[PDB]
Amino acid sequence: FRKMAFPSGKVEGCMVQVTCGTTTLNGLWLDDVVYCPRHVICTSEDMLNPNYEDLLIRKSNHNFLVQAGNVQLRVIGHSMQNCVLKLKVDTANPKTPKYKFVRIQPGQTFSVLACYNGSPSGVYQCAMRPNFTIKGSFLNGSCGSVGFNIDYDCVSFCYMHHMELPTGVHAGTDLEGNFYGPFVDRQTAQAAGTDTTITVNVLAWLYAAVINGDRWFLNRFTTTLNDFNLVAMKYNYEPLTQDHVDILGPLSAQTGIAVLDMCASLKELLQNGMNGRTILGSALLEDEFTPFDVVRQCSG
Amino acid sequence: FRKMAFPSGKVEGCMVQVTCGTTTLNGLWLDDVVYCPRHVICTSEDMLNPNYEDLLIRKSNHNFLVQAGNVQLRVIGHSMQNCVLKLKVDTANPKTPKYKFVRIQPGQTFSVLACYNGSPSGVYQCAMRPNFTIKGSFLNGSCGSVGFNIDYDCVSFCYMHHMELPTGVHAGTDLEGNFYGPFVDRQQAAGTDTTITVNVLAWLYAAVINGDRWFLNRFTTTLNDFNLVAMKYNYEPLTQDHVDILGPLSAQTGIAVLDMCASLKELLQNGMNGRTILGSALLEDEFTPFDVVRQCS
Ligand SMILES: *[C@@H](O)[C@H](C[C@@H]1CCNC1=O)NC(=O)[C@H](CC(C)C)NC(=O)OC[C@@H]1CCC(=O)N1Cc1ccccc1
Repeated sequence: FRKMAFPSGKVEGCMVQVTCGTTTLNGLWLDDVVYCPRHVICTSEDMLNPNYEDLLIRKSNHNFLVQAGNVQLRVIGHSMQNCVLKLKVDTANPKTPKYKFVRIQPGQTFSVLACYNGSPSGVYQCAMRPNFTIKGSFLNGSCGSVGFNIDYDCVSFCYMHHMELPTGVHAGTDLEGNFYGPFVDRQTAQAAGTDTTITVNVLAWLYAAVINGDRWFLNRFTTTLNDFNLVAMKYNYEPLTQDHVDILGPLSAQTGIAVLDMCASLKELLQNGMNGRTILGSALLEDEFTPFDVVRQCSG
Repeated sequence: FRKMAFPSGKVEGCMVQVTCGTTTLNGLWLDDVVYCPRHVICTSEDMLNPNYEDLLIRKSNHNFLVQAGNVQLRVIGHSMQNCVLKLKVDTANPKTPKYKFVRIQPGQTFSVLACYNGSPSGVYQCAMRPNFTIKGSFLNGSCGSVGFNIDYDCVSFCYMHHMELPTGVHAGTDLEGNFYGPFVDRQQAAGTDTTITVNVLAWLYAAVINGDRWFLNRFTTTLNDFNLVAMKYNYEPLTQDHVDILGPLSAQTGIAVLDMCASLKELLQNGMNGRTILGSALLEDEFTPFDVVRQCS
């Protein structure tokens, strides 16, 4: 069972390079607007306490170099929305997909297209952590890389990349420029709040392992929802809600394992460990597959 | 470290569907040729022990329905190369990238663009196991999905999907239609699998690059002595090509390949002794030397 990203071609056709001064990162070109992180306008010194409105009013359209492949796009206007800059260009992107901007919830997954100098480099699946970080793979120059889901022909953009934290996890914004989490686009070492494990996702994954013939971790027992949730919170697992239980129905039907029966299996794993065994290849309980993800991939 | 696929857009621009009767699978459209698994020409009854040569003689161009989306592509010629069908079409694919056809070695990784009815569903990284199988996520209708790597702007196609083995792993061919491994497109067991030594060594190099180097020792080994030990632990023997592709990581860390082999040999013989490497007690074997350099840089 495989962590699978959405096909990235519709997003690749939107990625451009944005340069201001000696800073280069990526931008997302939709119709005649390029979206990018606003910290592109900051210098070494600005970045410790950047007064962005004051820094932006001092910029001219020609201070922004936007390049799509070999071609330069002419910036004819700019504006700032929260932590994103919106560069109006004189050319429409003919590869603009059907799209929307969404703000995702913790526990939801999305695909990241990691880009450098406006060129796509890799694609992988991430989850919005309960503490609003993401465990990404982002190096210098990756800012402006985006995260997205696809439904039919519509790209739902949910993430734009801005920073890496001292622990090696990542933080960013939605496409309205609002950060996920308590982070700020200044050049400071920032810690996240305590992370927790996405319980509804671990349960989806356990069901996926059953669907794939792996059942060593099952047991004959059950648990109530509240008693499960007491043990969950003790182990820094998120509470499981009745909506989560409802969401897991399809995987429950399929396998004929009641949700609360799988909860009792997970409780045993938290208390007893895996004893060196592995599940779906992993020595660790995996929490970045949603129920939808498991079903979407057991469906086609 | 994450499994990271290559961006799939250049390959999405080449996917089509190929139907013969009611059997639809995926094909790859490059210039004026569509490549797909030859078993598209088989009914269920032929799938037992098909006579592909006979089946292909009974076929004509007008029996093949090739479609990009719902747009038919006219077939003007057909031929068989090993286990792939090549359909000449009357239109050169305007989205053809720079490409080549490569046959990869066990241990090498590649991106799979899983497709159904010519439409991409997902992309993910696979490693060719030493027993010439991959652990895919392939369902009915996935055949003809391809595996690839991208270098600069050149797509190297290395895999086309054909079948699922009893144990739930996957087998297929290169783009010249030669199966990886001893498999045939009929109605077979994968050889017992082994650990991909060259990738474990890449993973130890990765750990060193990140400052996790407790396992380095003061000794070395010959390649023969290491290979003989490794096989007792169900690890693949190293080839000269493996030594060579570890060269960049050896040079980045200053740790000779054979010195790293001696460190690995000690881990195998003594175990981890309760310690971890890059946070795990398990040694990862699905990241190549190129994967490591690509994520550390
Ligand atoms: C895109 O411009 C980059 C992307 C990051 C670079 C390395 N990996 C990334 O994901 N974004 C930035 O560099 C951020 C810019 C500010 C928001 C203005 N800054 C940033 O990511 O800082 C990262 C460094 C490295 C690790 C860390 O903890 N850190 C913060 C820091 C800052 C100052 C002193 C000490 C630590």
